[PDB]
Amino acid sequence: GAMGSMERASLIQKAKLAEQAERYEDMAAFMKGAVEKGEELSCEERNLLSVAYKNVVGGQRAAWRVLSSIEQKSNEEGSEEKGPEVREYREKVETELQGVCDTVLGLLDSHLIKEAGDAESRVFYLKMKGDYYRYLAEVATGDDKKRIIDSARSAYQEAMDISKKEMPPTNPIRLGLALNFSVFHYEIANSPEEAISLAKTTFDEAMADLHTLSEDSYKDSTLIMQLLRDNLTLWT
Amino acid sequence: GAMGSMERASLIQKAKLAEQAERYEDMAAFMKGAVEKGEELSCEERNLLSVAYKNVVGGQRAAWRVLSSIEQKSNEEGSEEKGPEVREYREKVETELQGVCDTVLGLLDSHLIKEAGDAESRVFYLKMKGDYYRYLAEVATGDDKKRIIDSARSAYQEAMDISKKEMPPTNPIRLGLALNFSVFHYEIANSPEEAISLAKTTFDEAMADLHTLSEDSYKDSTLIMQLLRDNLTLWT
Amino acid sequence: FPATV
Amino acid sequence: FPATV
Ligand SMILES: *CC(=O)NCC1CCN(C(=O)C2(Nc3ccc(Cl)cc3)CCC(F)(F)CC2)CC1
Ligand SMILES: *CC(=O)NCC1CCN(C(=O)C2(Nc3ccc(Cl)cc3)CCC(F)(F)CC2)CC1
Ligand SMILES: [Mg+2]
Ligand SMILES: [Mg+2]
Ligand SMILES: [Mg+2]
Ligand SMILES: [Mg+2]
Ligand SMILES: [Mg+2]
Ligand SMILES: [Mg+2]
Repeated sequence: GAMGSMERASLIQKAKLAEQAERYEDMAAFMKGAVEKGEELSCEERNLLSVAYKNVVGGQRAAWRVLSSIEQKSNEEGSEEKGPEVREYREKVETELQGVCDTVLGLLDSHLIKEAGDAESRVFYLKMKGDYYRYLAEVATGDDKKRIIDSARSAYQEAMDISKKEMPPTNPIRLGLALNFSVFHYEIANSPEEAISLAKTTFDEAMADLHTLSEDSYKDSTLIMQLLRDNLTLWT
Repeated sequence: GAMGSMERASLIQKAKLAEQAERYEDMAAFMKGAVEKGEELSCEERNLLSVAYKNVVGGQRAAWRVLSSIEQKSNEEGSEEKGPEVREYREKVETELQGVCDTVLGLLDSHLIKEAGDAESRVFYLKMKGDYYRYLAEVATGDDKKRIIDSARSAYQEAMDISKKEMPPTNPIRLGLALNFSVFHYEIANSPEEAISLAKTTFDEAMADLHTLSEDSYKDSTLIMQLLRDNLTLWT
Repeated sequence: FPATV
Repeated sequence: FPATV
């Protein structure tokens, strides 16, 4: 890999610079290089990895949605035939998105998850696995769509099981996992009731544990609680 | 080139889709492919070309400025030595920026400018030539910095000479050229008085010609006049 | 679109 | 930074 000659510490330093410059593709490439050094990632380093790829795939998803909407409109009654270009370009963006997802899943499988023994790291990585299978599911239309959905579900479920055993209900990783798994239920699994139940129960159990927290931990937990409430407001 | 197999019309269609998706790198690659078909560009197509590369280089310039500021801070008294990484990454971004500028300049030289006989096309391309030499000048520090600055100046000057002979003072291309050449004087040529004189004279001569315009042309001209006024307010 | 982190 | 088009 092109980052094989760069020191681990230099890759991490450069990922931080890339973030400051809003160069998320570079950030992701640096962090991929850092992961491929083979050492486990610290919390801060896991955050850099996640932020980089979230931003890259987030932009690809937004572009894919724009293109998919144009494509759908082209297939409506009375829409003039404009040739294969819209489908081709949506496919191009889709293929690039799938590539990024496969890259992230590959880092998780080789070998981040297997080396992650602490609850905070293992839950974080399993959440990411669920997230990137979810992005694959968003664009899946073929023989494997069910298996992709199930891969997302399974990763999220293992993360949920660990989180509930090992982390307090206010822990931001537990909260963020539940937020995203709830979205999975609503948007991917056609299970809005499960989505709403998960968001509500997670919010309420967190509320009950806030009293244990410092001011700074309270701030972290309540920010994600508000995202849960925002989704509940959207869905009810 | 990778776009050699795609129809000209398909490249243009896809550039428009890429713009809607805010995929400016793709937009630029499509438009490069379209230029390389060898036919002259329509007005709309010239706009697609310019928008694509403006957005790509604009992002690179913003990133370069972030990195350059961090680098400058690192070279201040009392700043801790952090190794070569900041310089290396600024250099990486810089080299990519220079590459994009060289690509645009190459399209202009082979063979857009030479085939452009109408004032509106020739001025537009010469303005672009000035702009991309200006971006090169922003990052230049070596033996050729003076020649790069002079290349920008010469391109802008030829564009100004044609524009003044051939276009009315409200023409948006004439206005945009003058706006940018004024910025060149202020930011690159260390000539703030020339910058201010150009902006003021351009504004005032446009003001005097607005009476000739339709409502829609008035809207176009006055938008760029306001940019001239904004710069004058910044500089005075 | 709903919130995720 | 100043306006350009
Ligand atoms: C190493 C580690 O424990 N990381 C968990 C942090 C990540 C940052 N954080 C947050 O509350 C925000 N992001 C986030 C990301 C992933 C997960 Cl699982 C939870 C939370 C920070 C940015 C944001 F946009 F505000 C969302 C929350 C604290 C926990
Ligand atoms: C083919 C042609 O004649 N193009 C000139 C148009 C370009 C769009 N335009 C504008 O007023 C804006 N952009 C612009 C770009 C380059 C030049 Cl030389 C002048 C103007 C449209 C976008 C904006 F951001 F609002 C700036 C002006 C009309 C003339
Ligand atoms: Mg080493
Ligand atoms: Mg496909
Ligand atoms: Mg349950
Ligand atoms: Mg053809
Ligand atoms: Mg250099
Ligand atoms: Mg003069």
